Amino acid sequence: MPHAFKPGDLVFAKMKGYPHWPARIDDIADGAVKPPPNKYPIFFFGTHETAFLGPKDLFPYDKSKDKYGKPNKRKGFNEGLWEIQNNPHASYS
Repeated sequence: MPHAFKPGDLVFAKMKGYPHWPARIDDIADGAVKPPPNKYPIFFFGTHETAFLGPKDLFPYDKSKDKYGKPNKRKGFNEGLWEIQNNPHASYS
């Protein structure tokens, strides 16, 4: 039975204007900017961008990969697919 989202969780994350995108829930570093309430820090594989999203835009990676885990013309996407499959917990700084 599912829990709330926690840092380390792998997802596809949905932003307007973009396809469902390989991502993870990030930690917040000591001293770093906190997200707004009820939002999560989302790290997008491939582009290495961070956005703040709520659960309605977060789809568990395992359940959704068959649908969303296919190659895409969009910049960074295919790099993103490799990262989430091959080293999803790596430092990408």
